[PDB]
Amino acid sequence: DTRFHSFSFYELKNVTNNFDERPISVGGNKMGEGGFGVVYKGYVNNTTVAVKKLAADITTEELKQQFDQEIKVMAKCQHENLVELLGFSSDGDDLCLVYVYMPNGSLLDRLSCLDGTPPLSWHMRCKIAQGAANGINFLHENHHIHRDIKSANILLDEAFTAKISDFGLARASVMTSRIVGTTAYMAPEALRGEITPKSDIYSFGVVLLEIITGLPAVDEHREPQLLLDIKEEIEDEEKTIEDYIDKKMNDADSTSVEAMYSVASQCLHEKKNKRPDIKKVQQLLQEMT
Amino acid sequence: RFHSFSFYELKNVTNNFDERPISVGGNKMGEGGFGVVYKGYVNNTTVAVKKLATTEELKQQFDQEIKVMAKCQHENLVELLGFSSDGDDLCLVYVYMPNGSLLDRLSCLDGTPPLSWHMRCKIAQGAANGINFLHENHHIHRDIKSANILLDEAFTAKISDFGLARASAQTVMTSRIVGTTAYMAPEALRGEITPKSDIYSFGVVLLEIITGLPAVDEHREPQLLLDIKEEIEDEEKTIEDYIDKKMNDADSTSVEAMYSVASQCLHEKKNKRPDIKKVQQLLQEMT
Amino acid sequence: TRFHSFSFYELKNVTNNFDERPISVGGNKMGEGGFGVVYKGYVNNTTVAVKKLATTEELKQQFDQEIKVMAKCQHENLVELLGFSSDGDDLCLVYVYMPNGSLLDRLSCLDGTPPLSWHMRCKIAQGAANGINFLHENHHIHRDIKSANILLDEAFTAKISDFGLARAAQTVMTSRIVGTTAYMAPEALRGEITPKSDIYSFGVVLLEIITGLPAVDEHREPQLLLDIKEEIEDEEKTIEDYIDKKMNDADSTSVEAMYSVASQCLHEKKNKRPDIKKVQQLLQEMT
Amino acid sequence: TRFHSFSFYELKNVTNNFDERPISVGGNKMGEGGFGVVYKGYVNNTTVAVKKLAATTEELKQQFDQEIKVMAKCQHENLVELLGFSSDGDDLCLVYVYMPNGSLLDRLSCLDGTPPLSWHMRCKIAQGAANGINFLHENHHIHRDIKSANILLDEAFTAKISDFGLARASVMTSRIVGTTAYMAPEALRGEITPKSDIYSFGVVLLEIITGLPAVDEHREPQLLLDIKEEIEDEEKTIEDYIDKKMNDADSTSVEAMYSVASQCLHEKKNKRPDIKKVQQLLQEMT
Ligand SMILES: CC(C)(O)[C@H](F)CNC(=O)c1cnc(Nc2ccc3ncsc3c2)cc1NC1CC1
Ligand SMILES: CC(C)(O)[C@H](F)CNC(=O)c1cnc(Nc2ccc3ncsc3c2)cc1NC1CC1
Ligand SMILES: CC(C)(O)[C@H](F)CNC(=O)c1cnc(Nc2ccc3ncsc3c2)cc1NC1CC1
Ligand SMILES: CC(C)(O)[C@H](F)CNC(=O)c1cnc(Nc2ccc3ncsc3c2)cc1NC1CC1
Repeated sequence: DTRFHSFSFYELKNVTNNFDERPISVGGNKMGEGGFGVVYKGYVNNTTVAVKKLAADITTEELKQQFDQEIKVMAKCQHENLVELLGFSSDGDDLCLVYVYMPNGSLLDRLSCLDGTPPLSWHMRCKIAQGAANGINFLHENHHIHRDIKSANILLDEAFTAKISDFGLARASVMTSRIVGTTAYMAPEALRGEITPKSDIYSFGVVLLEIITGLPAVDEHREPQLLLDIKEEIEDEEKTIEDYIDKKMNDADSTSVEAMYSVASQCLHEKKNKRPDIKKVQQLLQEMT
Repeated sequence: RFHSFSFYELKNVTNNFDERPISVGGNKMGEGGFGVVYKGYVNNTTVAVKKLATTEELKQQFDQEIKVMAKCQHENLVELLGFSSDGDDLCLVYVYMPNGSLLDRLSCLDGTPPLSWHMRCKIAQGAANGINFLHENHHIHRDIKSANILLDEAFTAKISDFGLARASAQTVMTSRIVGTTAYMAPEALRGEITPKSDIYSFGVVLLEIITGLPAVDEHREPQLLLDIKEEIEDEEKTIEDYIDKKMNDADSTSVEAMYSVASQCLHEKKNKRPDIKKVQQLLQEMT
Repeated sequence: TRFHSFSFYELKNVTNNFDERPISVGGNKMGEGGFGVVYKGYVNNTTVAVKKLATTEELKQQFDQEIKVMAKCQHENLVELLGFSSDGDDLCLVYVYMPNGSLLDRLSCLDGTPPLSWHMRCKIAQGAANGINFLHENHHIHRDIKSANILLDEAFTAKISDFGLARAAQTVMTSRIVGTTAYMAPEALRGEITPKSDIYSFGVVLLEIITGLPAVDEHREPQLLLDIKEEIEDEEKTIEDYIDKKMNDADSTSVEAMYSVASQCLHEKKNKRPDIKKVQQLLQEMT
Repeated sequence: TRFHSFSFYELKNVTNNFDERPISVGGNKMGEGGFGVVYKGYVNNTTVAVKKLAATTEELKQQFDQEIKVMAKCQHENLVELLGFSSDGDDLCLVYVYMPNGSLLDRLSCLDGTPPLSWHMRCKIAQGAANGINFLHENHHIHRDIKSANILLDEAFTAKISDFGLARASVMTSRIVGTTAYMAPEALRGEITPKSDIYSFGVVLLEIITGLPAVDEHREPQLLLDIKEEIEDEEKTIEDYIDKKMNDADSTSVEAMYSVASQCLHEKKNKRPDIKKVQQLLQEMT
């Protein structure tokens, strides 16, 4: 149970060029953002870092609870397929969290080639899935449910080692009055209010589909708007997985693409008890390669 | 002017026209409605063989491609090396373009890295100079689109496909309406033939370059890239909202100067459109 | 007697009959020393490391010493013994599989692993220090501290390994001199047995961590990493000139605080060296 | 070909007044040679590399004019691109596109903690560097400074030949130039020939195979060229020198690459293969 560096908000304002909203590509500090905050590049003592400045559709005590949950899970869980918390800032109404800098950002941005990054090869997306399943396994082994498994939450280091991130919504492995997560990846029972490690498997199934097709889980200007719909089109023989494979690759083979699609379709069983456990998903991805 | 090849030579150099994609291990590199392009090797030289597939209409396009290629030679126009006319198998042999088409490079087909804003400007400028030479030599392309803008070893834009080219320099009509709907000018869709229609098709190409989106996508809202121009005109969206996210060097000043050229080109009214010398001047002023 | 008793034929099955091919080449061999070869194995869903040991009564004494020390000492920075196999002349030891192998191989990026960062190196060093402390607190002298013997788990937690040479601490002598020359204290090369020698070997490990260079390299000038300490002491070089270039997060303040600990550990005169609790305090003050 | 004419005061702004701190720390310095220091910069939203030339003054001016003249003629995907330059006063600057993966030298050594290149990537890099040198020899130019530090790598690890200040139109010289560790025997005594470039590329193939730089002061032997002699005299094999920092290397294509390198490193300049033959062999290897 690790202790983290306690930073003062002014130090984090200095290291992030006063939280420059300009993108890092242009010359600024902003690298990404979610509903709970904005991620900035920083330099703490020759160490390149990522500072997540938390900001408000949630309450102030709710955002504080997520900040305390992120810190509590980080203290417990340490793995190579889990991102590392370096420190934090809690002075005043400015909650900041400091992480190691991921040279390749998120799987979402790498699948979409954001900022002009080269398209991931099939072989690389295969290792990224294996890493993220090894990560999701350590969490489940240590009795934790992520509650927000998505490609934006899977980060890639210098070697492209998948490190799953965002533990503000994590639960100790029931129902809830505040339904949270990203609709495009959430399990049917999770959309109701159920909390179960089976929902994490479902969200990962949508992630395997994103990896295969290069398409994000939800696209407003796309037909169909949900990547899950494409699974129904394949099941009803209306389309095949070969028709959806990302054209931005040249090393994808049918045998391994259909083995990965098999894992994804098992993960996307609408009935929670029909889905495989994270150890079975991890076994299938290792057997695929 | 061009090497006369026999059909048997091209069947050997293209592995008997292997339909498998070059990425898999075959020869097929691309294809249109008039034929399929195959990779070939003619004595250590990599070449591209287009095997054409009305009968007399396809023969007229083969003769037009050769006739325009003999006349027009420019740095931004692709080079014809030879041809094969023996039998009912029409083949055309061109230099191998190491970077394929602008369409495939904007979509990163086969995993190629995304083009940067800087290269996208060089490509637009080159394609404008290429259209300019054609219009100067009294020719109307009639099929300007990103699939027809090829990229060499240095990413030099080289206009291709002159089977549909016409001799300019007023406005005439036709019974056989040809081209690609997603890029075609309103008057071209009606049957008019004018170099002004080429300017319109190039406006759609500048939009493809800015957004990374193909002119038509069945599974997209809106299905036509032209529709996005209307959304911007009616203040419903901006060009900044459509700029290709797969590039890190694009800036507002040059993206709005390129969008200005595209908006001028995309005039539904042909005589309001700029001439290719004015489009060429504007793209040069942008950089 | 607190570990799982395995039969030699179970371990033959779990290690693909002790496949000598490297794991990178599709086999089971992961590493090896002078006392045996380490193989990857699977005991159900748990990945394990089986060390197949290869004087006969001397090798048996090391097998019994490893098991006896492991039974007594249990710490987070000490590697865990799962089981063993003593049936016949085949002595096997089973441990938890360290996903990141040894500190030696990670500093050299063996098999293409990404270079360790200064932040990871700092935790590794503190962990190795915390591990040695538990051993010295429980009155044990490792006698073989080196980077090959510092293993790294799924989180890069340093786990000290190889206790076959461990002794039950005061200054005694031996007629059988054991250890690795490149790390051994002057008195330990002479036959002395003292926990002060372990501090010296750890000083060489701190130098390996700082520079990325192994303690001895035949094809290097100087062949001994210890020589580099003399060059720094005589102002002929600085520690900044030796810092591993395969890191981007190394800072002078911490690198000189770690070098200070290493310099204190590398005293030729054993009684001038700090105790493991003082080394542990200094590495805990560095960060 | 015309490049953008920058003023020295303009490039000073884009490079944070030529910050000597390394980019890893938070500064602008990315690398440096004997003829100048490379700085990261931003020209609009374009990330650039500004090479500020520094010491022979008329010799340094001749190299600046030679770099620009060759860049004007030669444009290829495996050749680095000149964006602009600054010649006002005694401060010659050259502006290029920013290479996200720096140089082949720094990637083979994992400078700044980059992951080791895999055998598959090392192969594509060798092929790219062969095609780039092929375009140069096709356009009648001799690089005269082929080395891994001068082979740059973009976002996709596309290799690009850089540094054309020493380039010649395809004789002897009174000013002998280049890097000793890669230079052909004839090049060390003034001869100027495109076969010397093939020799320097042979040393580059050896760097790619072993992960070792051509010259290391703190290494035995200090010259990578010596290791070729040890292999020729059966004293060592290429398997004994293959970079341990890769897990995807196989003996068959590693000995095929060593064959190309051994052919390039010939005693007799006329016995070495032409760049089209080297390019053919590197394509047959994969
Ligand atoms: C390719 C490119 C632009 O160089 C690279 F992507 C830049 N690096 C990053 O974008 C990028 C770098 N480091 C990150 N670190 C990090 C680690 C853990 C964590 N947990 C919660 S927030 C968070 C952030 C995230 C990044 N991107 C994420 C999208 C925000
Ligand atoms: C990136 C990659 C795969 O190496 C490269 F893209 C392969 N090259 C090509 O695809 C590709 C290569 N050469 C081409 N040459 C060419 C030149 C003129 C011409 N006029 C009419 S057809 C035609 C074809 C076209 C290519 N692609 C176009 C689709 C046909
Ligand atoms: C990076 C990569 C290839 O995943 C990693 F290197 C694999 N891990 C291992 O090789 C590796 C994995 N587990 C080990 N476990 C272990 C635990 C205790 C112990 N006590 C005496 S021997 C011994 C071995 C050692 C490893 N390597 C050591 C060299 C033998
Ligand atoms: C991996 C890391 C640190 O991100 C990357 F390496 C940073 N980029 C660069 O270092 C780096 C980036 N761009 C470069 N561009 C470039 C292009 C052509 C050219 N012709 C003469 S000098 C010169 C420089 C060189 C770089 N590095 C070379 C050592 C100077």
